[PDB]
Amino acid sequence: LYFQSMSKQPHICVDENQVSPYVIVCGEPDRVNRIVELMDNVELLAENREYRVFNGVYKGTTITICSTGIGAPSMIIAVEELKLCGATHVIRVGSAGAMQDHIQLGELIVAEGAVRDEGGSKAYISSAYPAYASFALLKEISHFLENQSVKYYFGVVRSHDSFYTDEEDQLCQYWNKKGILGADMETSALFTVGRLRGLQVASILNNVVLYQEGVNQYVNDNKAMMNGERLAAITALETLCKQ
Amino acid sequence: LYFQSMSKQPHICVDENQVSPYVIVCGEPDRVNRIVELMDNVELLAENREYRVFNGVYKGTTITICSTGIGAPSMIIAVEELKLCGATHVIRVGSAGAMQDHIQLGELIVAEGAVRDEGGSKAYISSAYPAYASFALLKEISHFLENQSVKYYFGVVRSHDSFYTDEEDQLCQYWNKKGILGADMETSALFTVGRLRGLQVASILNNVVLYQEGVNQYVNDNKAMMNGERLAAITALETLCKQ
Amino acid sequence: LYFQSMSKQPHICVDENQVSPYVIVCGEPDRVNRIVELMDNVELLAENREYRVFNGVYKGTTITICSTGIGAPSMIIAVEELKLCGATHVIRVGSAGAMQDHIQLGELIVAEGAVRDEGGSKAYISSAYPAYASFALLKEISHFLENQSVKYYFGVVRSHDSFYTDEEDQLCQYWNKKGILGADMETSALFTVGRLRGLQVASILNNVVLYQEGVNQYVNDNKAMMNGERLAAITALETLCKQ
Amino acid sequence: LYFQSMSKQPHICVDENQVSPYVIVCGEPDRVNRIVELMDNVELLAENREYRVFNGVYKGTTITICSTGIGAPSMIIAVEELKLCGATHVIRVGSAGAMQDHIQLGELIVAEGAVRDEGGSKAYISSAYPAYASFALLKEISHFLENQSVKYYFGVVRSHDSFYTDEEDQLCQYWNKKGILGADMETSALFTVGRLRGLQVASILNNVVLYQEGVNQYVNDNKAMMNGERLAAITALETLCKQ
Amino acid sequence: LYFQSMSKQPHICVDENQVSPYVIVCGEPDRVNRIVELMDNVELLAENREYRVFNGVYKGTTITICSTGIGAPSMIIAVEELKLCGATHVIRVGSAGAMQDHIQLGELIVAEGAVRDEGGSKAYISSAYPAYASFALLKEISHFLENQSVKYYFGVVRSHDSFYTDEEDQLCQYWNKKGILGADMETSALFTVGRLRGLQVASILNNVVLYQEGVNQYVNDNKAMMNGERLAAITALETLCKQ
Amino acid sequence: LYFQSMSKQPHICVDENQVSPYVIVCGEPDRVNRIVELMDNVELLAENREYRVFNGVYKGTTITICSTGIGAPSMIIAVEELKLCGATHVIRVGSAGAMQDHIQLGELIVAEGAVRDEGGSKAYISSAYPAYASFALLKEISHFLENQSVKYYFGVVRSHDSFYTDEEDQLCQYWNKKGILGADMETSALFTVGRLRGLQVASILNNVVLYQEGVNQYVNDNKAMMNGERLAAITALETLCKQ
Repeated sequence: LYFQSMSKQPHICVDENQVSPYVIVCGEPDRVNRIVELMDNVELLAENREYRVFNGVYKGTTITICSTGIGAPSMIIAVEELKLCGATHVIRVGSAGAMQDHIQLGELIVAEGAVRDEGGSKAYISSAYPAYASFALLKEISHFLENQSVKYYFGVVRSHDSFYTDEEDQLCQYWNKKGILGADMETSALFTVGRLRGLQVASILNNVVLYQEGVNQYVNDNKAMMNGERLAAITALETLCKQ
Repeated sequence: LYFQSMSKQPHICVDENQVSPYVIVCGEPDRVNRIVELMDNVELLAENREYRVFNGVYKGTTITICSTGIGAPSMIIAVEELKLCGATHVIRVGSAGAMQDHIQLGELIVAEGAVRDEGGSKAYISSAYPAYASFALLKEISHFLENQSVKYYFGVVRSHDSFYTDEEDQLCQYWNKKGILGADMETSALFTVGRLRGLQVASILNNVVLYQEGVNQYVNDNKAMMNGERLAAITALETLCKQ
Repeated sequence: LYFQSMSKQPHICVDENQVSPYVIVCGEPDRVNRIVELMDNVELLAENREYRVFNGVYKGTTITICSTGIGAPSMIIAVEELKLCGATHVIRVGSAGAMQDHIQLGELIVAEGAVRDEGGSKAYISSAYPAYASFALLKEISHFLENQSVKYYFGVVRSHDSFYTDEEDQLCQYWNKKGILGADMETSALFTVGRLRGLQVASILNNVVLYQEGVNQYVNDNKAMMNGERLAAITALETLCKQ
Repeated sequence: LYFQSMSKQPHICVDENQVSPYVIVCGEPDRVNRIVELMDNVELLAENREYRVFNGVYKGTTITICSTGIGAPSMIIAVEELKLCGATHVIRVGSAGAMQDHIQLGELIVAEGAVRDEGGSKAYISSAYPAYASFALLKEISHFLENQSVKYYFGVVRSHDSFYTDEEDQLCQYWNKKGILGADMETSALFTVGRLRGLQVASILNNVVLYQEGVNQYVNDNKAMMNGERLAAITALETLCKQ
Repeated sequence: LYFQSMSKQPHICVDENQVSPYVIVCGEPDRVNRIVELMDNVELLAENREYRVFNGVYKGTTITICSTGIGAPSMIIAVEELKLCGATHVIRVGSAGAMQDHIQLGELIVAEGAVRDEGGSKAYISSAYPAYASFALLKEISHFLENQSVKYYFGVVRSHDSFYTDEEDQLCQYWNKKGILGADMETSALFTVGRLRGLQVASILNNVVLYQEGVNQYVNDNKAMMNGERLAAITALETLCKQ
Repeated sequence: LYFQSMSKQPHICVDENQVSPYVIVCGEPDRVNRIVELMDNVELLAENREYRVFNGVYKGTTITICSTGIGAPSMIIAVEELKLCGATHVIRVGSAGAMQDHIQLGELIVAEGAVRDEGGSKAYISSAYPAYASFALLKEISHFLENQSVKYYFGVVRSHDSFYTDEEDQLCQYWNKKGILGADMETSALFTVGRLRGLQVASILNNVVLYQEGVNQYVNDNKAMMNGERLAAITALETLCKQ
């Protein structure tokens, strides 16, 4: 009771004996339950606010799975606390909204780089500092993905703090013209804070919004999106067990 | 199944038939369950990611209680979607870390104004725009609080995107000297986006960190903090039922 | 002669024996003469540059009236020097240009908050810090105003350093859409610097420009505006004598 | 009465039939009375708020003298309105505080350039735009000054919106190290807005603060300062009558 | 004579018939002559200002070598004009100053990412946009380098516009603590403008300054540095001929 | 060999025994050869990268001529190193693109002031600091130019880091409306860094682009431009020998 407040990180609610060097983070608590379905020797470590923490084993390697909620600030709390617990490699398995015409639902966007349009990373360091993915992880992500059939795209994503501003339309058109693939709310924060803490980082994003329908298509779309999520998770697991 | 995706807001997962004009938001999903204990005719509306949504009745008035997770971006999603569902008055019942010496655990900070050191509100509008609380709500909050015994403080809070930066110490000292009462991660975003959407807004914050111990004191502190949380919730309910 | 330069503040030209804790500031030197007409036991304290300083008594309470000229920088000099002389409560009685269609000439705008689009306050502190009015003063201003007939509006004003830029039209339309009530040049500076110096602050503004005529209407308009000015002054006096 | 509001600029309260192409502006209304003592055929044109407006003749040339109060915003109003009335050449005759050790009271600083640390000019244009004095006026100012005995300095001044911030000491040391001669509140605004309106501009500043005493020295200092003011005025008059 | 001004890019002075899709850029004109020593079928294309342009063949592949002078602005001219001439892959072979203790002279820094502390890239796009190297090129650079003996480092470099500011020491210490490997003046500009133009980009930098000596050591150091330069060039040639 | 690295500045490759107090800088190395044609007792001092350094004598005065390449960063290196070698007066003889309709090719623009839209000067000091030309040099430039026939214009130039951005058209129209005469890439950097180092500075620019043709006109235009360049050089030489 008391010794736990002493031993555990105050948000993710785990300690250095529990956290693997290899971590997958996602926004959605329920996705953690879906990811661990792919793993053996699964155990619940912690449940606190938006942070749901499990361990499991994938091809002989223990990997921690941690939800972080929506947005850079809640991501950053998890990154900092995971690092304190001995994390060394962290892969975001997340969602994005497409910023280009021909990216379909359930296709994958692999963020090589991210536009830092969120305030979280800016609290740490000048926006001029690059948010980019680790080569060692990109190498293994690319090697896995080229050997299967679902389309995927390597490039730049934009991370931001709101898609509900009145200038959303103008932002979308501007960033589409700059060649951005998709947008999320968390990737640039992981890349900036993660790298500053000496972490290897990457982000694999399931596309869940077309850049721009009946019940049937709706069901088809949901299945495509679940398939993309499963592919993203598997890619991250295959990558992390090879480190 | 399909008609719900059509009818419901995509994150808070409720609609205009469900949401009251009077809303309490908090960060912690489990706090929603604790708040509804104070109300009659309670019903669960939605559970999705960090968003836990309930209705209840307090002295004859239906009030919606909604969790929003940690951070401006997840707060802003809830504010926008609640507004779309017909919200008119929104009170944050939250936590803060004290920025002055003599504010004890479980004492209350009522944010009249907030420093916009989070990126969420800045996506909407120049930082020069003021984040401040509505007079009509402050009037009722003050009237309720002056008539009881737990100490409380009206003034400025700072809202930010991370307390884990290496400059945290320097920030704390600078803001203490400027007379800031406490810090959270959400208040300025509610005040800025809320006001721009025509909402009446206020924020009542339980102090959960001293500016600067045995098992006994630890238990005493936890009880003080639970008491503050209950006081903050009651103050918000008493305020909203009087509108 | 010499001992005065020693004793008196270098711009407002008064000292701590002369200044009341309760102060009204306005831009126009001649308005000070008009305000003191409402008071008993009136005396001229100082006249220097744009700073005209008088004391008077209103319902038993000594109140200092001080002109400050146009603009944040000259306002800030007065605020700093008044504070040095023992001011604790300061109310701006000023003019504004309406930023919404149905605010008439001589109607009042009570600034709850102000957009800090002037450089004066920015010399002191990040623009993220809120410029807002003190609750204790707003309470008394509201109580007085609701009990009379001239229309008045509580909300946000914009304070700026020039209405003569070539982008004035675009500014007006943008700020009208954001719901700003009116604009002046001084309010945000009083609220920011004032609050940082521990002052209670508020601002009551006579509307002197329509958002958008014969000699008769011109005379009618001037009388409406003089009436608004008298109402603003009386509201400030009634508020300050009740502290 | 009515036709005047129609004909006159709304602050300086004069029109194009009254204003000379050649204008001296100063901050202090009473200095206008002191300047016109040096001129023939003197007439009062207008008195409104901090704006005191006179015409006079110096060696055959009509020159308008206009006070503007303290600060960029009130300066800018005067500059804009004077321009509307047909001003083409404008010289500030003002005061400064020395930013270097060996500049004495009543010695002159001629601003070739100004640091734009005031918000007024920034409302018009990016701070990157240069605030500098017109060569044609500097030529005549230099020619006059080299032929007399009071020391004077050509260089950079800093214009700002407050000397009362808590960082004043640090600003002073930083700007002294950069070689700035003195500081005022108005010069950069005149140079920026003036030049953008196609005006020839210059600024001659009497030093009234040492960078860093008995009644006798105090009297001596006041006389030195009055002498500097008279020299600055004469230099501006001699310059303007030669255009 | 005339038809050339018509056909050739105005600075690099070549056209689309001359430029290969595969390009090496360096700052120093004389380094181009040193690089082509490693190639067959060498020809001078153009010499204009700091731009020295040659073609050559390396293992069957035509590669253009182009000098760009010092600094982002001259780099950007070359990048834009090369792109206009059909460039698709561009590798900087350059120099850097080490920002960490144990990087020796003539060891290599491979920039995965760059801090955009130069104004050139900022003319194009918000500093939040990432400057990072292309995965396809990093893969081949890494594969080549791991198979030889000279030490090399993958990571972040800082690109800036001056190492002669008075704050240079403070910059060095700050950026060393953030884990930056070295600094140059050009890399972030190539990565930002290059990527926005759809180019594959990378940067291989010879270390020519220790973070912190006799004639003998001086000679040894020069030879180490020439060796590093040759290694960087060969790595770029080996990478480009494999595309 | 070794003692030179010890004695010489590391880029311009000369020392304090070689550099005159009076310096002309230009961007183009080959222009240095063209300038020295106008001088007696000419000697090559150094050739390194874009820096070509010569001395010569003009009417009895030794003057150093130094090329600096394109862009603020390479200019700034030269300015810093020249200053270290005892430079006191520096005149840029350069090229500009006209920003107004009736400035012809080979006519001269004399920069009184410069817009600091380049990052080099911003590394040293806030953009608010003015970039302007020295009066003593402008006086002599004006005196020389008024006594000949080629048209010339005194005013503001804009210095920037790229004319190849997609917003170039919008920049041109905006700056034309603000009254800017022409644009280059170097002038504001010389004026800012130069003045901060205590240098007298000026910039004389040959117009080489119309704001907005046969072989004949092309030849005529080239000759006009060569004539302007010769006039600019002569004006700088005549100015410097008179110091």
